[PDB]
Amino acid sequence: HIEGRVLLLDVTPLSLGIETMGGVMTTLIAKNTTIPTKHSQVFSTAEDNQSAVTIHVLQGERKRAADNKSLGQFNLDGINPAPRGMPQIEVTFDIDADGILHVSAKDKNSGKEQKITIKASSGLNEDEIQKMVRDAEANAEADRKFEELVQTRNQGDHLLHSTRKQVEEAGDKLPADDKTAIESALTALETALKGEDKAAIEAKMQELAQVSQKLMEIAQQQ
Amino acid sequence: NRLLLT
Repeated sequence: HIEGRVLLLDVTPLSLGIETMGGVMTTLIAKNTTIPTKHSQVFSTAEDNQSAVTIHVLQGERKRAADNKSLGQFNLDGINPAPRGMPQIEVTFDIDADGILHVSAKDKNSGKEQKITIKASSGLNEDEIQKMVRDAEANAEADRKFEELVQTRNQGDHLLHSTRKQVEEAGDKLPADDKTAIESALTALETALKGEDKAAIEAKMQELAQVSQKLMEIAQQQ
Repeated sequence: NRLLLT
């Protein structure tokens, strides 16, 4: 009983995640998480009828996908045509006790799944990790502003898309005054989204919602 | 659900 083996733990030193709409990294495993570990999140499609999604696996602490370490990329396709947001692409990052990162994307509606396996770097990589941590600390402000702009644009894009769906469904029951007001606000929001002014995007989202209440009633009344 | 592109 005198002899024994030394107990160690593997920890991820940098967040792990995938690229999502807007070129942003979305984290599935937090920095400083002990191995083994398994995390999953559900994602969906960005357009109606989209038949595939790209899963681009990233490691690092920056907000722009391009500024993190690319670990791998694969597609899940054969997604049958559906409205945006209907597919349920569950993406699971599972790192086993051997440091192997297993990435799965499965459409839970259909059971269709694709996978990749990413091996761990053979030690030592202290300088690489340090350089990535430093790079994120130096740019923490700029990255934060990028992330907030992307989030804002994606929210405006969400409001734009579901409001348009509700107009289309409202059809001729939408009075012309309302139709014109909403359509005009849709255009103004669409223009704000091309900007870099978060306040202006939020202002146009609020103006759109303010003129969309008759619409929501009809939408609610089939 | 965040969104993914092709």
